[PDB]
Amino acid sequence: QVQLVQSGAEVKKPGASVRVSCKASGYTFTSYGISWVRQAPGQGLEWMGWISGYDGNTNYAQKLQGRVTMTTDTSTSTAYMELRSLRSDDTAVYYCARDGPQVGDFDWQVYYYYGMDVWGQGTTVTVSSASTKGPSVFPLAPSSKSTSGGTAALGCLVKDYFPEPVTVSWNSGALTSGVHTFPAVLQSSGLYSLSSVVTVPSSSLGTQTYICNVNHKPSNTKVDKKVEPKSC
Amino acid sequence: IRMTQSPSTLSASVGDRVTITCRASQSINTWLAWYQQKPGKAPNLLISKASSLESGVPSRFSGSGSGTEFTLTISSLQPDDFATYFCQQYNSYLYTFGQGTKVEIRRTVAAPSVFIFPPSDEQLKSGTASVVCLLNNFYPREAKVQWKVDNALQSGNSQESVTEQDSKDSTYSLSSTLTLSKADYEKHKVYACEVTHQGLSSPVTKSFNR
Amino acid sequence: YELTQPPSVSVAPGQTATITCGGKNIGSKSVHWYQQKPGQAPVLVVYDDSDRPSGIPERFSGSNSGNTATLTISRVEAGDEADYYCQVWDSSSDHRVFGGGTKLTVLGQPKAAPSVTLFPPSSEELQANKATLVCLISDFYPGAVTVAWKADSSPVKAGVETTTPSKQSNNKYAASSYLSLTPEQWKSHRSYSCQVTHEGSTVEKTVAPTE
Amino acid sequence: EVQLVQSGSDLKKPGASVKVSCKASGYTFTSYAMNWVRQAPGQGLEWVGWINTNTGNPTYAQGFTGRFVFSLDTSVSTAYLQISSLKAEDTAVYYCARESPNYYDSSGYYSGYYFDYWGQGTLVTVSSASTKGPSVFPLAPGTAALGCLVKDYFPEPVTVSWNSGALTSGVHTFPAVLQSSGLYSLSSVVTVPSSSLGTQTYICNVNHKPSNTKVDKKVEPKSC
Amino acid sequence: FLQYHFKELSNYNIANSIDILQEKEGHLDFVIIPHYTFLDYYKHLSYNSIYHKSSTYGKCIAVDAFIKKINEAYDKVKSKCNDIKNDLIATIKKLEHTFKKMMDEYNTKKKKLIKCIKNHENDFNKICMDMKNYGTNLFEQLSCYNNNFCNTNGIRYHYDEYIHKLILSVKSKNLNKDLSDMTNILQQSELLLTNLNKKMGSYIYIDTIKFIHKEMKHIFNRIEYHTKIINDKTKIIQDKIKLNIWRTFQKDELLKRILDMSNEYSLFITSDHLRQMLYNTFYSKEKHLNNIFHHLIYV
Repeated sequence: QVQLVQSGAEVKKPGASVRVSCKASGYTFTSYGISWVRQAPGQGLEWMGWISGYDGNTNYAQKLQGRVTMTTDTSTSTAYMELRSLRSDDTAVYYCARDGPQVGDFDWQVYYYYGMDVWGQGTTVTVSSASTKGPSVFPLAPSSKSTSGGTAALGCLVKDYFPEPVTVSWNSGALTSGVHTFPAVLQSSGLYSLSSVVTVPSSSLGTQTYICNVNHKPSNTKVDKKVEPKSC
Repeated sequence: IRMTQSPSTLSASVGDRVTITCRASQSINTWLAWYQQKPGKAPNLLISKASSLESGVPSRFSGSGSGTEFTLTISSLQPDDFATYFCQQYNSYLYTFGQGTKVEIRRTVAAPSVFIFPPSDEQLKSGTASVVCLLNNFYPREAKVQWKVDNALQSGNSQESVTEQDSKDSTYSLSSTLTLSKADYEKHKVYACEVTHQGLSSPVTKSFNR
Repeated sequence: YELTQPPSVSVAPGQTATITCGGKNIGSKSVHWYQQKPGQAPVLVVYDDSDRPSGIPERFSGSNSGNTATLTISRVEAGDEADYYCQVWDSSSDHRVFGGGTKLTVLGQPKAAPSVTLFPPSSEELQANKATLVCLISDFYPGAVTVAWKADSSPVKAGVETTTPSKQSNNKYAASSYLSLTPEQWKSHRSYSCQVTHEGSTVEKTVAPTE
Repeated sequence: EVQLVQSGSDLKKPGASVKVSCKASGYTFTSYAMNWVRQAPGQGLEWVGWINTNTGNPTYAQGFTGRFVFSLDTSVSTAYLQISSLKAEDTAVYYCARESPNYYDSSGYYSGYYFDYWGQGTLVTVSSASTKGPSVFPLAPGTAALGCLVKDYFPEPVTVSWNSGALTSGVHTFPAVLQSSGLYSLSSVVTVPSSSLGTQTYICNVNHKPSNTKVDKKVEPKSC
Repeated sequence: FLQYHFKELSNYNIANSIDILQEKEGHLDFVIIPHYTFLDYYKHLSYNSIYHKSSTYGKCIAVDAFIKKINEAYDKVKSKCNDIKNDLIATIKKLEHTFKKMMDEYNTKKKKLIKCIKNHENDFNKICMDMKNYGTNLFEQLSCYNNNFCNTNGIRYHYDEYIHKLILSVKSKNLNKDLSDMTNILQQSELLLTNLNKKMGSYIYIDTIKFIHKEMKHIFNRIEYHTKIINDKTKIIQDKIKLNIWRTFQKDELLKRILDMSNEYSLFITSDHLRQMLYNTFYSKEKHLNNIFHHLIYV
């Protein structure tokens, strides 16, 4: 039972610096290293750097050289990672992994070939200029072009909120079956927007009422908007 | 230093033998790690060096390769294995990762239930207009959505998002959002979205009038 | 203005600790350095570029080499374990600017295995229809212990509140983990365990709903 | 000698206002500038601003203007910092530091804008959570250990003495845990000799001052 | 290519001897001695390999990292038996404080524990094999500056920093005295039990004392076995290191010497480690005999 427990998520304005802690546990941290790999939203894994618990040595990626610093505190066996002068392309999820103590050592590393085995849950870092804003909830009413027999679709538009994420719920009666919530997509404004829809048999439309439950914890915003059909 | 996988979005079923290749730009000797990552989760180490899959890894994973190319084999796919796989280089301290191989469950080929939604009255008051074209319940993921305002093609003003996969019927759902100002929304009347899918004999057009 | 400081610095007692303060054109700014011991107020230790206040020991050296200020503490004692901040004045904004700060850690201590003492719920608590299991992990070094609970060897995750190890009087660390159960859940199992893993060595203690 | 003695810790609900005092002694109060620096629990020092102790003119850092007011009571050599419309973010240790002399330059180089003497720091705690008394339970036991569990209390600090003080060597009072509930819990354990069962009545005295809670609990082994 | 003497781990001719250790009341652990020695032998091989030449001295903590991860993996397989292991612990707990049903419970759980170890043989074997492949890879890549005059600094260093201390620790202890004092304790418990199990009839205690005494004689036998090995290997080791320390060897002779030394150490470390562990369990069960015998007051 060995684990790395990282610091809470961060929301930082561009230019500021951020420190991400990775506290290791139940192993001999002094004779092991720690790497850092970040994952932009929607993309792959990009290596950041490595830092040992023996030498206190470091290897930083050329693309990040000078802007990143990462030290180790073997008394609490915690590994830190400070990325200064944050920019929009730094918005990503940051991960720390237990590595070999001499990675970019003078010669060979045929003494520990195991890759990065133990890792951390990750720390989401959001580099955005936008201010904390609650979402605007607009209804997606079922009409005659979105009705095609005994199958009718309806939903909600959760637009212009920052940061994320949001939660959707249709009063817990239909959220058990046929709920299709789309992941957020960041707009050029720097505010997120997403749509969440549900599909119900057309017969229910006239008797069953559909109200919308949206929750945005960062702004403590909770919205209840009714989704009723429009006479068109 | 330049890692390049083979398939980006593979589609296999439970029991199949799955093989993913990982090619490189330069020479690596035996140092290529393989990792498994389910969306929304931290990665997990699978294999290191040649085929030394660290303890606790299903005894059905395997790695063969040396030089510029390698392969990751799953002898018989299990439901847990449906995730995305990555390869890593470590000949030199400057680690590099592959583009990733997402493994999807291949089900039947079903067409998308297309619905269109005009901007709500509340949004129209706020000086904004977002028109959503929803494609619901289909397979494969590959679907083409084109927007036309007064029969004219639009480009750049629309954003797409997709549900990864449904838990029960294991189909995709897609949302295409066309955003324009209220001022220019009133300058047009007919709004339509054309959907082309591998299991739609002819393109489906869903439209409405302002 | 950003003053860029390394988050932590660990040193061998008797050797010298070097804390860097980077910043745009810092060579021109007169940098100050403060010492802040746990739960205490900061104390000016280096004031001018390399000037030392009255009562600050000669070990504390301060410098302004190129684009980076360096606070060097020679022949490091255990008492030097603290957070250190650098501080400049910005002629543009008339603002005093503090650095990120650096934790200085005296690394001179030996491996100390945790001492685990697990307590079951009391009569009073079960009389109040509640059950709390208390795991007390003390005298361990270094600072990190992994706590995993078990119920008849089955892992328990829901209801674990575990502190972060706080350094003790004797310099070893102490952590306290709590598992909350209902009297029903407590009596529904043969035994509950508290497993504490430190430097790849697992210390175990088990408690049973005895009668 | 120069000494900056501040006011005691404070807990207020969001929206309320605080006024932290700073009594200065051993120096000509109006002859030296007074600064205010803040610090959240687990972060760096934040310069809030400074005040001229002769004119009373304050200078605030970016964004620190509006809800923060520096004032003086030169008669009793005391500097104040008033925070109105409190927010949870304002929960922090606030220091008052004396500013040693300074020397400006046409090119901006200087003699120092350093704080030679500081205050002990006054903690401000902003939390809508209400103050609750603690439930104390006895933890019945080559040695034996017996303790006291203090659960569901807020805020700090919660103390514990054994046998009304007579018992102070051998007592490890563990730090509090902040639970998902937002309330604190801590335990105190005393290492007891193998054959000290039935000698002195082990009584733990728990005092939670913020709620005027005083609980004396006898710790005796399980009757059965 | 060398003649390693720890080579097979899947040669069913020699039984995989499992040691049970109950250092503290209510805790249990096991060691598969073949695996312990195997793993240790390749730990000495790896270290003697990196210490032979000065250029590789520093790489020590990377070997430490590997060995630790290997150990971490072996423990993961041992924990796969925890269910049966814990099932046995509570059984002993009930047995030390029905006796036919109790003893049937003990026998069944103990046998299921060994059966468990048999189930995970392949997993343990892989973890040990990766360690052999490692040690052999390092040792195979061992070179000298002059193959006819190979240095012996690696052997000397490794012995001083890794093995010597244990030799002094063993010599400081009088293990033969420990065994004489243990026989004295066992003879005492038998005398007090036979004299106690003559007439006054109270079922519960008689059975518990007979059981603990049985366990204690088994643990004693294991202590005597290891102590015997420790004595043999202490003389052997001390007398051999003297001849491989201050000189030079031909490459082939140097490797023969390192192999031999590593095998000796491995057997020594194994039975030493087990000796101390069983010593703690013998006196742990003795404390329980003292308690039950003292608890025999009729008031």
